[PDB]
Amino acid sequence: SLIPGNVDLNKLTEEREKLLQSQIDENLRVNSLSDATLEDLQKMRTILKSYRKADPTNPQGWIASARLEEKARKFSVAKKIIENGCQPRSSDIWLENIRLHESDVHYCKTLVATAI
Amino acid sequence: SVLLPQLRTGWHVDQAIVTETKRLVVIRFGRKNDRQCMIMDELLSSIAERVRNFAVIYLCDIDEVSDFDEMYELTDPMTVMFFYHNKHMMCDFGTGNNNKLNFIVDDKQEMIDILETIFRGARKNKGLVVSPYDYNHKR
Amino acid sequence: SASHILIPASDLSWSKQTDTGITHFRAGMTHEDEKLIPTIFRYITTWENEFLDSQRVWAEYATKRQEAIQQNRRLAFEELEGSWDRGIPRISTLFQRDRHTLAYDRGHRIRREFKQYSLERNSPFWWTNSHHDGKLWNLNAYRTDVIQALGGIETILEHTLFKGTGFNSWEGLFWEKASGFEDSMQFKKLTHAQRTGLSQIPNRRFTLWWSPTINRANVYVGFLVQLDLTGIFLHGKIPTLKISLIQIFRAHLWQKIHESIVFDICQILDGELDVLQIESVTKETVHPRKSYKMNSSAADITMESVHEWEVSKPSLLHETNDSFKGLITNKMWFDVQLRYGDYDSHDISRYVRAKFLDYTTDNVSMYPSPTGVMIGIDLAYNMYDAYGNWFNGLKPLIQNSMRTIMKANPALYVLRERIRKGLQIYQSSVQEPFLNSSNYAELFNNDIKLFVDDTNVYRVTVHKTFEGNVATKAINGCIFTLNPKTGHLFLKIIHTSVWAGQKRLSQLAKWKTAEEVSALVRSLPKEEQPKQIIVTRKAMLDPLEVHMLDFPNIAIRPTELRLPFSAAMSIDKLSDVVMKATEPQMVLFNIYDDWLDRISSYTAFSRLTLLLRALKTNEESAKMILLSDPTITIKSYHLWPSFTDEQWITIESQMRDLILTEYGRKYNVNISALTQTEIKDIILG
Amino acid sequence: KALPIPEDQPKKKRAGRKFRKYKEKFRLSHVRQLQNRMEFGKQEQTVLDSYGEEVGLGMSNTSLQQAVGATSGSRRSAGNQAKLTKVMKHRISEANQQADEFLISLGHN
Amino acid sequence: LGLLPKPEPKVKLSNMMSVFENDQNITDPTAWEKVVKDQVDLRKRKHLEENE
Amino acid sequence: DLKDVYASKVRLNASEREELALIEEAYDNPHDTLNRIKKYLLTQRVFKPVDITMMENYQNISPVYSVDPLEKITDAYLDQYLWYEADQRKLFPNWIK
Amino acid sequence: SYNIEDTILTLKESSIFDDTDSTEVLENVKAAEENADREKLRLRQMNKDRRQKKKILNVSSLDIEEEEEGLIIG
Amino acid sequence: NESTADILKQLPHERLQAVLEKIPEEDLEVRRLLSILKKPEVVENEDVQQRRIRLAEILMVDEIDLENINN
RNA sequence: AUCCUUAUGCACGGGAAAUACGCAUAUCAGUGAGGAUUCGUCCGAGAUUGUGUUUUUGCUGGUUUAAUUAUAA
Repeated sequence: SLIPGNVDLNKLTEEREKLLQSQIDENLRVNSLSDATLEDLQKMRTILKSYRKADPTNPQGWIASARLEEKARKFSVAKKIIENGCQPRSSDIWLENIRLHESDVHYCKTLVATAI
Repeated sequence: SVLLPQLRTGWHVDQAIVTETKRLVVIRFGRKNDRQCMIMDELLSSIAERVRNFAVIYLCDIDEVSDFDEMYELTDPMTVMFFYHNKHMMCDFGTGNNNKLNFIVDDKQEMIDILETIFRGARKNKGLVVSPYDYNHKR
Repeated sequence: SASHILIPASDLSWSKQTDTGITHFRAGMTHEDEKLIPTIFRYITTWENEFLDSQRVWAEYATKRQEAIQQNRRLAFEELEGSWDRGIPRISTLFQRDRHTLAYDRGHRIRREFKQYSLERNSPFWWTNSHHDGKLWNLNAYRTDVIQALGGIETILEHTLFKGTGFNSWEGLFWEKASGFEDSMQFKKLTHAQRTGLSQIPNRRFTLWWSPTINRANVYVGFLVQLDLTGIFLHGKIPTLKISLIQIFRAHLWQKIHESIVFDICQILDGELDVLQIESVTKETVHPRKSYKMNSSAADITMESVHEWEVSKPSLLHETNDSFKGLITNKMWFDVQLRYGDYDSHDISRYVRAKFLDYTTDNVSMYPSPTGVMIGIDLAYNMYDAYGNWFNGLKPLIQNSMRTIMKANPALYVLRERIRKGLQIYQSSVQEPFLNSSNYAELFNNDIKLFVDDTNVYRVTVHKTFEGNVATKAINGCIFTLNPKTGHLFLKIIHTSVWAGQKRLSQLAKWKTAEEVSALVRSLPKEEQPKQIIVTRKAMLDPLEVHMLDFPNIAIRPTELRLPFSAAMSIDKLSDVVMKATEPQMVLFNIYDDWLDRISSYTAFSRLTLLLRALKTNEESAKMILLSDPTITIKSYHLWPSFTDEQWITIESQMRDLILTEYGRKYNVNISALTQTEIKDIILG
Repeated sequence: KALPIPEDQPKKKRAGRKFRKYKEKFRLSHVRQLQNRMEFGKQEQTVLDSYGEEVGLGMSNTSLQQAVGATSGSRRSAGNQAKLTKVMKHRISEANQQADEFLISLGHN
Repeated sequence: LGLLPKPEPKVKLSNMMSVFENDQNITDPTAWEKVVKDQVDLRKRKHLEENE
Repeated sequence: DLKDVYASKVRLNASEREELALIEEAYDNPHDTLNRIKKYLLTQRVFKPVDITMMENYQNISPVYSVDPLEKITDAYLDQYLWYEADQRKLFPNWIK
Repeated sequence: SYNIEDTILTLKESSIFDDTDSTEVLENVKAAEENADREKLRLRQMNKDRRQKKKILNVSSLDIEEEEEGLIIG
Repeated sequence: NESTADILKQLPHERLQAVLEKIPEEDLEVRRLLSILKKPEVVENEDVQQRRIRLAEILMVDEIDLENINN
């Protein structure tokens, strides 16, 4: 349990005060870790690239390669990938692309109208 | 100093080496008046009770017995030497002289480790042992 | 480093061997500002720039927060993804998940200053909590700049024994840390001397790794000493590397290598007597000390001719232009000289030409004729060459042969392992422990577990007809996952229509199965969620992890045992459910019928192993063991028919009989001679 | 008192359900072993210790988990969990039981 | 001294899986179940017999 | 803040392992440890001896005090409490650095 | 689409990224473990014969190399 | 055959068990030897078998002679 | 005769620990050891000293090819 990377305070507090209150009622990511190395993240890129090349359809892959690279890197990469594989029926690539890529009103509307 | 017995003839030395089969024989060759000879006498005097099982320590004076002077080439105020089954033992300390011993050891534990390692390597007939501590900054 | 330190141009020289030849690289001939080792003074920003960036950063954050709420919106990361590391409180600290409970932590800057008196550790950072302040420096670039300053990974590996380890590429390799190695030795009861004796091992690995640089004529000067039975020279005492080189060559290994390659070139030429018109090939007698003696050497293999040969100018293997009109002479010889090289000269060319000329011109040496071939090999850098007198059909032979000779020989293969035990460098693919025969008994602990086998996902049936050939029809597959305890099945039935419009149908299978396992595990509450998911195919290890990142508590294992779940489609009720399904579906089963009421789950699973293993083999004739008595009725509920206990006790023997007879019959092995652990090993896999 | 003797003794072995449960305290577990593996060629995962000194966990996280930064749950050994000495365990329980009658005395009053 | 037979390992339904000394553990699953269970019932039988 | 001392350690000395048992039970039984701490505050006036060592900075040799871990729990809680309430009530002025 | 042979054929084990774009094969379940157990058996009996009878193998370059050596529309 | 029953005889459990059978079995006779020897007539909870074993033990420790010589 | 309470012995079944269990031609100790307190008092059997072993005691399991003999001459 002393592996140091796991500890976060929120889950420990809401995990704790509920056990406290239960006992009373019965009585009645870390900032510390180094950022991912380009070559590991590159391994991720190759695997996910194989998985998106596995299915051109099945948007689940596109959304997955979008959100995982998002948590990893994001910025341009994800926002380009999503727009790439978004080329139509499935609404989810649009619900995701809208959320991430927008940052400004006009372009929000441009993505919304395409989904419509 | 009073704790350790002294050897007053060459035959007490030789028989002390011969009559003891199962544990190392450790002799300090030196004289009572010397500065370096009393220090290793105190160090070895504290260690004797711990080690009595696998080694025994004796004392020899050069003026009392001058017979071994030429044979083992005794110089410097003191030389500690290690004997197992009449066989002179040998260990490379880094001092460049794998024979005998010269300098004053500092800590009890470091000398007990020398005794222990020389003993353990001596049970296997191994002539040369390698100390865990190369002190050669001393010699 | 804080200091001025330059890499001299002699350190950067690095060579690489390819099947075409040996290429060299030196950057020193370029004359410019000499390459320096970087220092921190570049990589730490001044306080001024950090505070002066802090005011403007917090200003920008305030403005952006006002613009977000001004739009009735919350801050998007992409806005602040421009500046994270900038500003002293470190804006990243605003997005930490634990911040909500850090606000109640007050007075910490004082607590750290007072940790001096509660405990004995020097705390070189008493002025920062990486929780409150954040990470105030990144030295990551110092590393890449150090790697490039030294010339790259390659120019570094020329300074090591890496090429001796025999690895082709360094990608999949890892080190066994000596820190932890020192911990596992201190759980035994040991004397203080036994204790200090184990702290010199990591130094000893380090001295091996850098040995080709640490041992060279320029570093220690001194006088050469020769390790007794080897060709290794020690310039300094170097007490550790002496010991380690002695433990690398054991039981006259240097001689076994020379004798080995000689045997090899022998057995390559001896069969070629015909093609090259050779009357005889005779490997000569060996003065047993010849391999490791340096000054003088004598020919090993001798070669004769049907008439005579056409020699050429003495040259090297990989050279092209050849002229055989130079001479016509009779018979040939070969030396094979092993060399253990320093970083000074690792080049085998110059060594082979210098030794060739010296020996051929030496009076003390002994050679059958003045026509011969020297073949040198560096065992540290795994290199080779020949400076020969050449004839038609040698270089295209000797090259192709030496290619195999360096990568084959058990001698070299023994070097490479004796070395990489000393370096404790390893290869790995899967870090997780496999299921073994000895590991089997852990399956039945209290951890909830699952078995997932994809061998049935995409299937094709070939039928025999009279006229054309091979009637083939795609069929509904199934993902077969069971937990062994509750005996409960999850089958995702994969319909044929799912395969209609795609190509490269192989990888789609493994990824679809990964997805279906993710959906299946997410369907289960955290009460029912497994811990170890166990998969037969190794190719399913990567595609599961991708989908399982959301569940870090669940662990995934492969198996060395082949589990008999591919035969699960031989059960009639199951296969009927699979053939009639018109849609992808999910159907629950209990394979154990009711076996758990009368009998524990362990023996219920281990009888299932028998039932299925025999269905892999004789199939329907293993079914005639089951269906013998029609008075024994399979209900609509169950799969297997209802028996009493003893009826099963006999049936299990009959089922074991098919396994033990067909294993031997196929492999020509007698049943009776088998040891008990060999029978259980045959049943498991 | 004397050091017993340096002579090594022949090793004796037993592995039970009881005794493996004993030595579970004394062995490096699987996850703890993966900290001891340094992958050749690239930097470790290191996490800042409370004193700020980087604590490397080398292989403990799958090659994909460095990219995502999700660390791992993996398999936690519950056998090496820290537990109390016989002297401390009764002192705690005693302190709590008397604290209970204290909280009751304040409860009715 | 040899005057008393060497003791055989106690096998329970928990320990049942991990005892490989006997023949029938994995190869015959159900007869090994019967062996173990009858061993247990036999020990409890010895207890009750002693009491009576 | 008592726990983080042991996070960088692969191995545990006998005492450190005891203290980890203390922190772990303090998590597992929070109500019980709250009651125990509060009664220690109202009640316990007598404590077990503190042990001295000395750090060498090679210049300044400074005392280092090791207390018993039960007492360390109440001291940690009381410390955190006093600082939270003290700064929440704006006790220390600007010039206490 | 490439085959190896009222019989059923399944996909042979292949690594995702190492396979990448490559020809895929269809083999029989019993035939794969059949061939594997024949070869590995031949290795086991040669193990017992080598270690028992203490014979040293000729092998070397060509032998070990040759040991390294070891369509349907639907 | 000698070293087999010698180790077996040298052992304290067997050495007591051989004395156990030669002391007579009744309440009043067991009790009478104890009362004469001055040791406790009765202890808290014992079946007369256990009392008899206390005869054997007490005879063993003191190395006192048999009830023959006792009386 | 049934049923119940306490203590002790043997024992089936279920846990936890082995920084834990012991030993003493040895010093004391309900004729008061060792503690607690809200300052009125309250609890009531070990404490010292030396020593043996203590990542361990005993026992086990796995892995590292029989003889005989047949042709038409």
